[PDB]
Amino acid sequence: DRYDSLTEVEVEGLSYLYNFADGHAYHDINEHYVDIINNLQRYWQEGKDHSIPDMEKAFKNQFAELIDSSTLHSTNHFSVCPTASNSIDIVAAWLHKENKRTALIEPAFDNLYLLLKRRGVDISAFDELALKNEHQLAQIVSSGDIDALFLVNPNNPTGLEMTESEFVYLVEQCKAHNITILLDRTFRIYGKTNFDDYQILEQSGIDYVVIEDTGKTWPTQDLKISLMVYSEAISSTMRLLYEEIFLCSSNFALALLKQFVAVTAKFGVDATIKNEVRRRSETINDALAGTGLKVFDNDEKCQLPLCWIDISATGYDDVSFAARLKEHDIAVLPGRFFYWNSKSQHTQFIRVSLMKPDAEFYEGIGKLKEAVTRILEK
Amino acid sequence: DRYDSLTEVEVEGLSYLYNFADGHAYHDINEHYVDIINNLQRYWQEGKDHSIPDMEKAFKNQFAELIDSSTLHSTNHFSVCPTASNSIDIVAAWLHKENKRTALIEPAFDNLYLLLKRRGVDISAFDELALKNEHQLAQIVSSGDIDALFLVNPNNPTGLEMTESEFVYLVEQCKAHNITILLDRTFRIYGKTNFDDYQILEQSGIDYVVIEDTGKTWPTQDLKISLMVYSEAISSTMRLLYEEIFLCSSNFALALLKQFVAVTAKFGVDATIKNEVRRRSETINDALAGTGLKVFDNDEKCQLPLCWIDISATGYDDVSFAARLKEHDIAVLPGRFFYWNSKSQHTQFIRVSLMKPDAEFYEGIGKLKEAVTRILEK
Repeated sequence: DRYDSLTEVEVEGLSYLYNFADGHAYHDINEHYVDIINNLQRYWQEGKDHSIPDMEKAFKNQFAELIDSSTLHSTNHFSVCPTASNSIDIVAAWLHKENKRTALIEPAFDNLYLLLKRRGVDISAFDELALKNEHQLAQIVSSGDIDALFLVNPNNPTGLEMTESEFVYLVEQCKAHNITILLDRTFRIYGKTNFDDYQILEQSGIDYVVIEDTGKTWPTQDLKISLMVYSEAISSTMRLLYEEIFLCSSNFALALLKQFVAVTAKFGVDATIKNEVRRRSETINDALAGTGLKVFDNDEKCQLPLCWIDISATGYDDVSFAARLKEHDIAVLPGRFFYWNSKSQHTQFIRVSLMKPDAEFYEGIGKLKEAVTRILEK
Repeated sequence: DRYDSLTEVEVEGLSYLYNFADGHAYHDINEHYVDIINNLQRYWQEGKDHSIPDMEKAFKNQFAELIDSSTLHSTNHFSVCPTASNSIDIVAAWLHKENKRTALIEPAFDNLYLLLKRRGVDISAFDELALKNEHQLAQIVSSGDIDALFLVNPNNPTGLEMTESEFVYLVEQCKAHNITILLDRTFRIYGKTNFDDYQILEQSGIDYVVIEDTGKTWPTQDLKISLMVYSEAISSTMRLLYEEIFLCSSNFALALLKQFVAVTAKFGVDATIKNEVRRRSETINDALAGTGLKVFDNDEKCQLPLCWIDISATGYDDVSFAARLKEHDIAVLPGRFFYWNSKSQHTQFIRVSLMKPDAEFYEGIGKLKEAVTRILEK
């Protein structure tokens, strides 16, 4: 009885007709990407015709071109994992080996906490809001209690996203107290920013690891690629840990996702990614309008491919409301596990994932509004 | 000056013209598998049209039919990892969590040792040849110094393989002393035996994990599937640890590798796998005849996609001989790292992997025979 993790809920949700639990990219191949699937053999062949090191660097440089980072394009200190949680787990093992006290962002997707904990890291919580408040952040980094800071930018599920100023300030302060910055950029492509985080990190001279992901952005049936990019000074040990578990990732997966990334650069994030996101976000906001559930929104957040919802006016807590919705064939994520250090004090949110197969999504949202108003009427 | 690991050598080998270092399956798609590549879209579509749980069971059951195990077909106590090292790492986490003193087979591919050590497992070494000598095995199991036994069957790089009676005896002894069995079956399809090891394990009632893999068998550019199968009693905890890292593997990879497994079942292991292995083994044996390099061979071993070579007659140790070959643009693995508890006592072997791209392989074996001749002419 009871749920121990978000992933447990997501596994259960795989059996429901309308699964809004896991936030993995599972929408349909839109018109811009169809030629890739039509030409799967071309990318099979490209992986066959190139060396593993050449394919790693080619995907990395294609990504650096898409995000326009001359610094990512020039660094050779990186590894490629098949999933971003693998990259995180390697970081956790490094954090433990180097005896680094780590403050972890809260809220966060809970397996970030679970992986750090399982590796034996000394973990403290730190408020995501401190990233947009110089005074609070300064108190945290100057305390003498921490050696590393693990962030998710933009953060899941709130969409909190740092400005250039805030990131520069963040990097300035960790440098002054010899703090390593762990940056999970899984949702980077959804950010409304456009600046060179790698350049700011490299110019600074601090120790860092940045983790990228394709899995929350390009729907490739969880055939994924995760760049793990790190500073020169910690490179030798990071690569040693990586090599304990991996020789390389798949050249076929690299060739495939390289072309997803190149197509997004050619037609822009809007035509290929963000326009459908905005339409899905509007569809859920409209469906929930006037129901009492309050979609989490603010002036400064970016639009994650996720909806974070306050249900306090329902009088229900997240697990009980998710249970009632499960009766209607609808699976959503209870939100308390995102508050991994303080679950009991954050029981009023659910999360609804938007990047699901197109028909299941739009039909599912209609079923959700009916379910919410039927549950509320009784 | 020293190498940290076999994987470091393998990564270095990726840059050499004739790379015989890592053992991953990189040979050309043969006549029976070409239709799979011609129909990549069909397997992309199959992944899109089936649920993650249904695809997991479909691959598991296709494999169970291949190996003729009704026990594997009937069990739902399994998870699906993107790589076999990920499965090993989860088992290592389990062993540390349950305080299990583990005896690990020696020799072994060394990242097994490294991953167990990184997870904090209390490791002891145990002679692979104890699996073919009942009183040697009895002493180790009744010692009261271990709670778990980590085996690779058949073993890499010796090709040692347990007979059915040797396995029955091993399980009987483990059950007597309440020892958990961890079985790395990565090289299963190369084995000469065909008995139902899952049935023997499950009916014994002992705790176990079996790890399967596609990457040393089917050439899918390191797009891989690893089945991790385990006893009912530990099934809860194993799944919990799996879910800290993974929600699932890729439905696209599952559909693809299910078809590779199916085609192997349709035409037979010999036609699709073992005949090519025999051809390549005969090539290198012929190349090295009358050189002083003595290919490791014995009556009871199976034919791995690997050639284990005693270079004693050269006067070189493994690392110096490998460095000489590197000058001739040939990369091989020094053997001492496989004897992970006793490296300095085992410096006389090199390993040459066989399942490399076809043209590179046959040309490279010609160049290897030329390099050995020329090196020995001094």
